Amino acid sequence: DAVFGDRVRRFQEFLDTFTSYRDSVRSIQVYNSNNANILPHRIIISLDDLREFDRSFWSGILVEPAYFIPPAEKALTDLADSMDDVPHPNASAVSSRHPWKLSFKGSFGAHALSPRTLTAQHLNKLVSVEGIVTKTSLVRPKLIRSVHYAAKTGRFHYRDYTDATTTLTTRIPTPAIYPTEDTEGNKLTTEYGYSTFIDHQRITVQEMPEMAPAGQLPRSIDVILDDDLVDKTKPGDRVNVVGVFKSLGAGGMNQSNSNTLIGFKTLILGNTVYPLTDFDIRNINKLSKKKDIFDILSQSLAPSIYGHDHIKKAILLMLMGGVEKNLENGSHLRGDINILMVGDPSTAKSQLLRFVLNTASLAIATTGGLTAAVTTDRETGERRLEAGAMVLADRGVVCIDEFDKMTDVDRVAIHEVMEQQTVTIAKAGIHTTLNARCSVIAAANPVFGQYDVNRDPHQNIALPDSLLSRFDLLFVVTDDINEIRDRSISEHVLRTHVTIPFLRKYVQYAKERVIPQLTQEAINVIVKNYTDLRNDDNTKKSPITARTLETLIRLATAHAKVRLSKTVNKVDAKVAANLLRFALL
Amino acid sequence: DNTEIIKSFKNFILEFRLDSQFIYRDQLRNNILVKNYSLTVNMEHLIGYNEDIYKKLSDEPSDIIPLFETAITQVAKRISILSRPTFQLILNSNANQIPLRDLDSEHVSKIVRLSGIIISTSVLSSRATYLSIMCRNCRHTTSITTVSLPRSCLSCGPDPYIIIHESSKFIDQQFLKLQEIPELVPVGEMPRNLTMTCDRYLTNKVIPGTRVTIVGIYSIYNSGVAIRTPYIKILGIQSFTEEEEEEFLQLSRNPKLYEILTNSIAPSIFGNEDIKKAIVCLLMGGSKKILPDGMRLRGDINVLLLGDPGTAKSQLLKFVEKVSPIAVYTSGKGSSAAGLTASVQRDPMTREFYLEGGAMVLADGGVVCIDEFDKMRDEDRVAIHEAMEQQTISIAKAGITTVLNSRT
Amino acid sequence: PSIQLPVDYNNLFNEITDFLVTFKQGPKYMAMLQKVANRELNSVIIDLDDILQYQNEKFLQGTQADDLVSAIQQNANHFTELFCRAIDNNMPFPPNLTRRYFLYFKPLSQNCARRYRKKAISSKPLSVRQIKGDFLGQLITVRGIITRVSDVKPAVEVIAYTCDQCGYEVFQSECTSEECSQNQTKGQLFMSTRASKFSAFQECKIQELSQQVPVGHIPRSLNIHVNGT
Ligand SMILES: Nc1ncnc2c1ncn2[C@@H]1O[C@H](COP(=O)(O)OP(=O)(O)O)[C@@H](O)[C@H]1O
Ligand SMILES: [Zn+2]
Ligand SMILES: [Zn+2]
Repeated sequence: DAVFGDRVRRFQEFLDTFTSYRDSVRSIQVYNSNNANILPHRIIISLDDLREFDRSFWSGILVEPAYFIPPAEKALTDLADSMDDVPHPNASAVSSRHPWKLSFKGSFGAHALSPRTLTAQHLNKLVSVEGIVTKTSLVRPKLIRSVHYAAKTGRFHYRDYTDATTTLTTRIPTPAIYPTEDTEGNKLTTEYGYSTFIDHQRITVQEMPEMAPAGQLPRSIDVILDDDLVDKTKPGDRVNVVGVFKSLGAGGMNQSNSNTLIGFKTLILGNTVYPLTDFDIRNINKLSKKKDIFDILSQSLAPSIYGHDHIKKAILLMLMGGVEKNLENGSHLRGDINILMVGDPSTAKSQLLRFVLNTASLAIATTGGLTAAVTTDRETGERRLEAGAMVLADRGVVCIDEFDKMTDVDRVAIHEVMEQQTVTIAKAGIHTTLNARCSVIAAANPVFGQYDVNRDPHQNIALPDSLLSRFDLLFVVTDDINEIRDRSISEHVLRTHVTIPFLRKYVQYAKERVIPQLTQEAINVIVKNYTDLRNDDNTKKSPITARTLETLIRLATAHAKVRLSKTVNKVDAKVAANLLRFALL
Repeated sequence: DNTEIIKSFKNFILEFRLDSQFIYRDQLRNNILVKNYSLTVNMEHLIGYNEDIYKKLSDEPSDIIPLFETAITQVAKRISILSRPTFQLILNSNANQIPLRDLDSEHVSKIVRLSGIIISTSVLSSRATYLSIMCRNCRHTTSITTVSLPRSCLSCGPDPYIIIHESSKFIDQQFLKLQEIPELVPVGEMPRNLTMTCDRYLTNKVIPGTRVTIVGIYSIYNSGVAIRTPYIKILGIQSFTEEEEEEFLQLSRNPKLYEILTNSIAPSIFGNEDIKKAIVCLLMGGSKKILPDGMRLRGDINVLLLGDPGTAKSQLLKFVEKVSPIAVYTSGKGSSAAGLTASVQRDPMTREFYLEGGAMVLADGGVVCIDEFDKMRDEDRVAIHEAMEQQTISIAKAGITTVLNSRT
Repeated sequence: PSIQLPVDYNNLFNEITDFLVTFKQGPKYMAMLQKVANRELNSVIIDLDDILQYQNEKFLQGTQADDLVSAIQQNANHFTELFCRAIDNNMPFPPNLTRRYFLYFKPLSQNCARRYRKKAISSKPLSVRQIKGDFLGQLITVRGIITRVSDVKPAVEVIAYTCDQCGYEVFQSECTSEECSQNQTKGQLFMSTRASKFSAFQECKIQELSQQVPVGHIPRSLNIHVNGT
């Protein structure tokens, strides 16, 4: 109709009045011509610019996409096809026939929704949905335009097709298969090389648990993606997706089918996918030179816990971490540090773990699929692996609660994670190796509930010694009551009846830019302390092995990172030795 | 004829006055300003305003409630035009409620009032409310507002019309399961369940375990020779005498109230004063508090009787189950985690999977009595740990995960 | 609706005939067709390197030439039938229903393409993940590891019948021959299994190797169908 052409010309005027779009289109065209990889035929439209250009057209796109978006697509495709002559001898007949797709950015107005807030009132509108990608379907190509040759007539033919998903407006569907005869009735010669196909995939978006109330099942909605968006995401991705929420089929309206339970099927036609200072650095570097900066940073950690300075120091050093190395023989050296907590259950382990999980930027909570060696199947039957916490926490930290309750399979899997920082997957038809370079912090509790302070955790918790030896530091806490100190710490609870934003930047910068190496200063200290510990036959929390020396080196490197020094010094080794002696007592 | 009914509704909305104010007109105007297309009509005002339309509604509401919807929509649109979608009818009433067990084949299509506890709720479903259709043979278009598509064109062959999706409107609907209070169920009987349906603004207002008061229409639908499944069109959900208040205040004013109540707990048993007072404290229960971080302090008091056999320990629980207004009694041996706690089960009436509450979910806001607690399985105990300490139940079954609260 | 394309099958078929007649090893493919006519060989293999060499020879001689290799690569489904048609008329009931020989194309070699200053994108050993929808109907070379092979299965191309009323052989319940169409009485058809065109068929699946998989992904697979010799 004439309105379609009017809106096509209106979108052409929009494109011309802001040359910042069609100049990017020209740059894409030039880049594609130079490569005779190809950039996609997609541009992003600012919703505010469209609002300030034509309020009616922008409101139509938001509220009545079926009558406004296809004109805009036609206008953009015409502008792209008319801006150059396409002098390609053969590519002009195939590659130039792909329509151009639109994307939107800016303020969405009231169309900022979640899979729970998304309701039937929002149907037939362009809306933006925030959620998590639970799973993705299998990718298949889809026929768009068929080209064929009529040998008997000596000239070619073509045919187009429509589908309820790709067509925003309800055009007449075309269920016809690839034609064998044309209007002239002569048998057709198939031209696959000049036919057009577009890939397609379906994904499911579910509301984030961060806002989900209890007592109800989670809300999910399906999104359709095509062409360049077909394989851009993976399951478990936080995503902000803009698309047209559209219904399909019929809810028993045909024949009688008067069942009350039957409802109409709905989904979203996705078109845009958004997967989810120097002053501070200089202040960090200046603060690093103060003698008390380490203690200040330790006291900033865990403000809800009184005392436990050594545990806070260990947490800070573990966050700082060591330095990995590579050798000419192909060997690799572990740098990260692990911490284990033991003692009575409710005593301060939960609070410290909560602080660590909330403070760290890449902290993942675990408790008794962490092995990342299990497959999840799609609706069509095919299956894909799902990521595990030990693998996702690469270059991060793992927080474990009720570590004693984990299974033996988890233990035998985490042995390699803690030792070689890798995971060796060996299953029926699936074999792969994944990096697991993650720091581990865990809490465990005795069976009796009350820790026997006279004995090691090897009898209080009875975990395997090989598993325990993979933790660089161990701490035991138990509520040994001193009435005045308990009163002082519990007055804050009774009242209920360095800033963290800067500290996180401090840790980030220190781990990002500082890579300390060893120095002759620490060599003699390490050798002497290790020899003394070996010579010390008195009872200790754990025997002295080379893993203790590795822990000493890692702690020295972490302390150097706290000092942001690229070369270790004697003070780092002394602090590491003092901390290790404290942990062993 | 129905124009008189519409005019009467228009008067009852615009011109009815109570407390020297146009309460209905003002509340509808406030809803329009809030943009809530629903009107809460009180039946007690309707009976006092006009008895004939009340008789018609009570006897044959089948045409009255379409008239209600259209009249309210028209009046609200007039009010919006004066100040600057189909409005939903909501009914509030206080008349006597018929017992669920007394529902029969005589109350068909009659508006009734009920009370009970919600045990299961379904997911939302989208239902059509306004359609525009086109003939595939000749592209003739028309609009349609159980509904079925026309068999012949108005201008084409049988069933020529197809639905224009981008020019139609749809609404939400939810399916609910109601059952009578187990405290009102004599022993030897399973409480009767009842299917209820709500749409638009009445959806998602309740969760399993919620005790509600219902105003709705008793009706049946086809899903046994001729066993047609009954279902309720929800119209309104709500969830002591002055002399009783004075009597209980005097009871509170009694200088020996605590000892009187202590003796009142199982007077047919001797001694055991300490456990009697502890059970009294359990019956009253603690006070809820909320941390500034959003966590809730469990106010329930949980007591373990751990004495020698034959010390009236079972009799105390059996007496509390009589006394507590909300009480559930079950043996440890005859129960399971899927039965004590919530579970996901498929509803055969609507052919959909439903989240269904358990025994402890039913005891929300009350007391549960359990015996032979040492004889239940450890998984059940693990679930009971969550129920006791977090007042929540975590469900991970089939391919769905959810968390449901239980203040038991 | 009618459209126009620069492809001309008349020139391509004439070039195919000229290449068959002229390309020396006598001509190689003429010798192959002589061996087939001698009933020594069951299948014919077409080498795209020979076609490219002939095209380059025509280019250096200054004669007319069209990129026949690219045309075959783009629409191999029809060019296989074109080569079969050329052989059926140049080798020393509808013919296609009675043919029992097979034809296949072998890919270009990278050294040959680089030697003739051309890019052989189709023969590049790409993985199954990199095959987009644009390659549908195109002759491509895939590098991978086979993970599943099915045993030989029957695959009838044309089902044969015989009619008692007329005795004609019918190829695809009621006889469609001219004699029975003209006559009021029709002989019921029965499946002549021994006359049906059986073809040897196996189902094969190829999968990406470990070094081809992206980070954290699963190696994808593709279905390979093998027919004939
Ligand atoms: N102080 C008491 N006064 C009256 N009856 C008592 C008392 N103590 C026990 N009984 C009797 O004991 C019985 C309850 O025993 P019960 O607690 O059920 O046994 P068990 O502890 O094995 O469950 C009742 O019949 C009750 O009459
Ligand atoms: Zn018609
Ligand atoms: Zn015959």
